[PDB]
Amino acid sequence: EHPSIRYVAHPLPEKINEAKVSIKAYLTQHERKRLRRNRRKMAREAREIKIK
RNA sequence: AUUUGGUCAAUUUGAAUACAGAGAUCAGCAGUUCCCCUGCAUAAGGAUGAACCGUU
Repeated sequence: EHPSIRYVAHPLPEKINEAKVSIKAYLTQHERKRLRRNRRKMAREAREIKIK
């Protein structure tokens, strides 16, 4: 009686606090190139405007 | 045997003015892409050095 034979326990499964390591999203070479092209282009444009 | 291939435009007109029709040439530098070298940063990843003992 003091420990019941009848019941089956389903105790709370303790979830471990997994540290969210934000994933290093990489770039394709092409993507990188595009980025380089665009930022640089923008800079150039700015220079032109700020020199014209 | 004859003849067409033959109308300057433009402007001022209500034929005159025009007269063929209105930038060139030489030279820098930067950017764009790709490559190579060099220095720095960023990540990652090595390799290695340095006397001598440490911490409740």
